[PDB]
Amino acid sequence: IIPEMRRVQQIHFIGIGGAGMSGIAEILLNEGYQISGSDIADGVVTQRLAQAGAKIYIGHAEEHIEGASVVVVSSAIKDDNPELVTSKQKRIPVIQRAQMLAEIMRFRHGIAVAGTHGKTTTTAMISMIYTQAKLDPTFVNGGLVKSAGKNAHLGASRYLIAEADESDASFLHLQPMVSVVTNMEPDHMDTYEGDFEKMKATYVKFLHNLPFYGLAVMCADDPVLMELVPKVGRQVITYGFSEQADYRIEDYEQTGFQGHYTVICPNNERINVLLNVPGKHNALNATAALAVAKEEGIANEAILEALADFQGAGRRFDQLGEFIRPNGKVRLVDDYGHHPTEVGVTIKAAREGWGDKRIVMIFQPHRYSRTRDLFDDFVQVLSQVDALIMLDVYAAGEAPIVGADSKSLCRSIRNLGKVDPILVSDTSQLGDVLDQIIQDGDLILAQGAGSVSKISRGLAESW
Ligand SMILES: CC(=O)N[C@H]1[C@@H](OP(=O)(O)OP(=O)(O)OC[C@H]2O[C@@H](n3ccc(=O)[nH]c3=O)[C@H](O)[C@@H]2O)O[C@H](CO)[C@@H](O)[C@@H]1O[C@H](C)C(=O)N[C@@H](C)C(=O)O
Ligand SMILES: Nc1ncnc2c1ncn2[C@@H]1O[C@H](COP(=O)(O)OP(=O)(O)NP(=O)(O)O)[C@@H](O)[C@H]1O
Ligand SMILES: [Mn+2]
Ligand SMILES: [Mn+2]
Repeated sequence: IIPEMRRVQQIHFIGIGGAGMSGIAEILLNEGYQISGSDIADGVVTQRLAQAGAKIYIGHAEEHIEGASVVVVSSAIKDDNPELVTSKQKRIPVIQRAQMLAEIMRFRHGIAVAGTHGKTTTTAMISMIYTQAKLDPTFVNGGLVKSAGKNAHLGASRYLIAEADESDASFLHLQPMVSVVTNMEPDHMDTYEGDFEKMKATYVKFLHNLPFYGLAVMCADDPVLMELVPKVGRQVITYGFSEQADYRIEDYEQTGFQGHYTVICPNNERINVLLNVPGKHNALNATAALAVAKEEGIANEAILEALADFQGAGRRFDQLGEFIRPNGKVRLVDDYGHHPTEVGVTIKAAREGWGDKRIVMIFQPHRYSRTRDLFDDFVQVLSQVDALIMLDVYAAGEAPIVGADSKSLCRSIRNLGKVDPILVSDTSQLGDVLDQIIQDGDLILAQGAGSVSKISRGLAESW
């Protein structure tokens, strides 16, 4: 094996239950490091880590860092966190989540997946292709890979597939061999001082982390990405529906919640793809995945097998089941989409699978900052469903911003006159409210990045 990180005996994670944090912790646990961590919440993730031998503390206290050789910190952690403050006082190395991810990547063949939307999905897809190819990859995904039942896996090969978060610009730590950029739209704009040009510059800097011989795989259908190509200074391979795409998608058809399409490769090789998840957005994600795999020299059959049986990522167009309600049989689908674009493509994918029956949405806005920044776009997109239940903003640690709450969204949606939303501030009433507005054959989308998935789970179990 590769020698242990020098003098690193115990790695302490502040926010260890995190989607990215937990996977990093699990990789290192399985490499033989002592793992400790704290989290304000105990759930399936922390329980799994504890059962595997991680020392897990619920709630934060300065004593929890005892023994730590290094402290890894989620960007969710406040500056005045007692563990964080004490670590700095005691001069224990304190590093970002992504810096520890970078260390996992350092001596590996890193395939980093960046972009505004679809990172978790694309990472899961590449992970499954490489697994299918018998390449035994390590992966660290920012979400549950359904065919793994977990977010991360330690393989014995040198491959690492990893999701690369731009939200705090922390992906600049990463030194990959191949970098995917799925798309670029304004999100997390506070980090970039509301300046989209600073986000662009940051992604260019990220791509400049590639070695001179490294590969950037970028969506041809994104005009921002295409504008940036001259700045990359590394080989760029593109994918998408665009006539100019190196890996070009043609003849896309969605049947039910499966996609069918052809991909045309740079050497004019034609590959007929069956994708086990719906929507053109997922065809894009899967073509990023196919492009990476083809450029790596992976055979078609492995790519196609993995895509045809792709079970998805948790919470990403995730079918929870069918339920017989007093007013009809309904389908409950959970989706992580939290940016207007994501909500949009999800609605469209649902429409192309359902057809005659209604799309009912339970939407929980994530962040006041995001609601403020993209208010008008949310109003437009949320008006495209047939029935809309609005939940209160999931604060995600943010103080309320005036005019950027669910009541304000409801008022503005109501003004458009396409749908009349019902605000459900008391989620214990959600079941009763739904049952009143449910019709036979409804597809219910539980939509958002916050506690909406927990709420939909509790709703599904009660049903
Ligand atoms: C804050 C941030 O940078 N989070 C990104 C990061 O995930 P990470 O593993 O650091 O944590 P996380 O999944 O956000 O969860 C934070 C964890 O810290 C815990 N927590 C939070 C505050 C605190 O004071 N103490 C504490 O212990 C929470 O209980 C939770 O278990 O890397 C992941 C992979 O790249 C990203 O998916 C993830 O986005 C989160 C999930 C997110 O909510 N993203 C969007 C929707 C957003 O914040 O707007
Ligand atoms: N290529 C895409 N373009 C636009 N929306 C997408 C795309 N792929 C997926 N989505 C939508 O975005 C949601 C989140 O997808 P996901 O793969 O988790 O993106 P992400 O980039 O990992 N998000 P995040 O880590 O929170 O910044 C999905 O549930 C879909 O609603
Ligand atoms: Mn993600
Ligand atoms: Mn994001």
